[PDB]
Amino acid sequence: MNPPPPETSNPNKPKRQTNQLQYLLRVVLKTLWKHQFAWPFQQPVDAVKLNLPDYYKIIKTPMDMGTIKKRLENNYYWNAQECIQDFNTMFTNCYIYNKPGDDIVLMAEALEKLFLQKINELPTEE
Ligand SMILES: CC(=O)N1CCc2c(sc3nc(SCC(=O)Nc4cccnc4C)n(Cc4ccco4)c(=O)c23)C1
Repeated sequence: MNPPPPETSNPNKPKRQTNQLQYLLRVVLKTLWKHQFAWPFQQPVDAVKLNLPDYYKIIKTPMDMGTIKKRLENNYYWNAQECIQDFNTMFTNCYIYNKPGDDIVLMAEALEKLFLQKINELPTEE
């Protein structure tokens, strides 16, 4: 079975709108989301449909861009670092679970390179 996905809203978790979080949705997430390599990362890993019975025995902090997108759209994050951490968790999980040099890793590596380039250009808080 798959676990429940990571939450994307929480009525008790404070929220605000900041220009850095606006940038993470409009520039960073959008650039990665539309990239030709985005698709394996656009939703939680479906260990059932993908026949990966050991995925959630190895990965206990799953994360994916579908979750990140919803968190941004739902004002789930208070700050940019929370979102950056989620992207990093996504990439790290990929590099832990998959064999080095596999295509999925090369795909993540290409997305991470773009990610780091866009994060280097994070605007200062207004
Ligand atoms: C984010 C992330 O880490 N994941 C989500 C996406 C993903 C995996 S693992 C995986 N395998 C395939 S291939 C079928 C397979 O080999 N399953 C399998 C069975 C028994 C043992 N190990 C394996 C791998 N495909 C389809 C595909 C896309 C390009 C190449 O292949 C995938 O999208 C994924 C994990």
